[PDB]
Amino acid sequence: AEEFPVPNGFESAYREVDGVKLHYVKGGQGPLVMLVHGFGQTWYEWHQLMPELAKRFTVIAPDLPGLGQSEPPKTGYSGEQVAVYLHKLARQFSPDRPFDLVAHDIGIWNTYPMVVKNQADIARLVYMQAPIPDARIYRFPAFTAQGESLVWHFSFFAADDRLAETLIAGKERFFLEHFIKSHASNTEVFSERLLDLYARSYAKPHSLNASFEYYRALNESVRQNAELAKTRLQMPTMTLAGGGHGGMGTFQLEQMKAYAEDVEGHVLPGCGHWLPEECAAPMNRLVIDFLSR
Amino acid sequence: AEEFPVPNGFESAYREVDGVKLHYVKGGQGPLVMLVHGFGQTWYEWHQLMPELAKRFTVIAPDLPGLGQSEPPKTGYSGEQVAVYLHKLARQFSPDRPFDLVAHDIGIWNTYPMVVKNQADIARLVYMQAPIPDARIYRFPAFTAQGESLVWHFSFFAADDRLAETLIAGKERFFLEHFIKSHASNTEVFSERLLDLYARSYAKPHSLNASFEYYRALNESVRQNAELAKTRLQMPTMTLAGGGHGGMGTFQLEQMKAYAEDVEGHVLPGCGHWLPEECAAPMNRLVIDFLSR
Ligand SMILES: *[C@@H](CO)CCCCCC
Ligand SMILES: *[C@@H](CO)CCCCCC
Repeated sequence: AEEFPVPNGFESAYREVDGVKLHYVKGGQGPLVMLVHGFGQTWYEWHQLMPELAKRFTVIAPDLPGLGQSEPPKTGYSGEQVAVYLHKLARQFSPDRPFDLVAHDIGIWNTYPMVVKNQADIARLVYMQAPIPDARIYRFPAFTAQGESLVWHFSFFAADDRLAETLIAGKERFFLEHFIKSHASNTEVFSERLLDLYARSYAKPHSLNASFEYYRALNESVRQNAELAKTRLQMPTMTLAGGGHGGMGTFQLEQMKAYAEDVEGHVLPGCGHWLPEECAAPMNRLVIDFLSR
Repeated sequence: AEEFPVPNGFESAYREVDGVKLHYVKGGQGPLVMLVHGFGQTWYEWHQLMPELAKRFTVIAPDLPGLGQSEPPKTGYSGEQVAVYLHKLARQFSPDRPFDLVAHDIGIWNTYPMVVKNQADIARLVYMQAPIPDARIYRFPAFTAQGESLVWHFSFFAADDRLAETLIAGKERFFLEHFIKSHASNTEVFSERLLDLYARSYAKPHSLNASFEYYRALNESVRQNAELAKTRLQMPTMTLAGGGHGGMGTFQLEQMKAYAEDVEGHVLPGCGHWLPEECAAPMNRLVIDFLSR
């Protein structure tokens, strides 16, 4: 079965990687581009970008381990462990050529280690709307003069005794609508129909638990990246961030400059966290232009 | 009936203040000391200190509006609004003499405006384990290298859509036990019987909602206090804080130095947030000595 509608001309398929069955959607022809979603969503967040990219590229959009239709990881949920799965998957389809990478939210966490460790395999890189795990995340405020902060969910999802799963189970549709809309500027794009689709996917018990395990490994990922970041990224990079409610603002580019030699950044006004949905036309344009250079 | 056992020589009673029926427990003879509890708790957190204070003082311990057995406020939940109820309650019993005040956690938020605006009515002040609402609270971290932070609950409780009430309902005992123990050093002082009593009290639907309305009014309290704090406190003040896991550490006294001219502070090693329960005997001694000078 398919949790989300596959775009015309794409195929939904599975690939076993180190004992873990990963789900992905694939289409197009040409050089490979891999698009990696973040928390609360699946490959489907890319569904409007994929048909345009597939006119010039082979496009693959996997579900992160444990999320969507992908099995949970067998090693662990830290960035370095999950990146092995995604690197091996990409290299199944591009064993002889570098590929491009686009990543959003915790897709950044789950790709940065494989990018920095296999720089010859990455031709171009686009990161949007999340910090790379490092000590900077310990400086975000718990509470702001406007109200709730952007990243208090880090502590909620990381808390022990399965606090988040115990409270959210049975209320997944309510919680996801609140979480998505509270991080959005253009809230109107999140129709009840679309919210139903995303909520049914992450309400699967192992997907709800997998969602929070990424955050429970966040401190480990910070410790891993403290070693890995001793080597800067050499390939062309682009960051995107929302400028509106829920957006990372100038932080996205300012952090990336410590990681990358060659980086350009954009802040999209009137857009929050969910750039592919809130600001599809300018985001799609920026990504397609950058990868087509 | 009574939500909590009343100590011998004390009475459980009610007074109407500005149309709001407030519950309190009262005992002893002599000058008045009012004890103001915080989140997750009721007057009962003072039940070990009260019989000792009652040997030299009249002791009153109210339930905050909307919590325990007290009615919700009819004005609002900001500190300046709640402080009116507590000030008028204390003046019913000590109209002709200044009274002492001891407050814990959000009891601080709900008493500081009354103290700074009615300094002649306050003889001595003890504050423990929470910031006065001001801009300093915007510097607390959302997440730490050890896991969840101390005050991410500020954003969780202040979120709209009744987020906290909706996620916690049906799981009130579970959530309160996790909250108490995650801010404690000494968890064994919380028997199943005591947790059951506190969980049953704040699980009342209007008390569960009242608990979080104090946080939804927190930024309004910060703005109110920005004007109030132009007047420094002049009465003898003491701060107490835990030095262990869950404790405020040195922050409590360092903040109070900006508000008060005559302040002494203590940090209790081995103690977390719940000083009257985790560290009853030394906390009791320090309060009694300070008030008895
Ligand atoms: C995905 C990472 O947790 C959600 C990030 C929230 C956006 C904050 C700017
Ligand atoms: C009462 C105020 O929200 C609980 C505060 C605990 C913060 C210090 C650990």
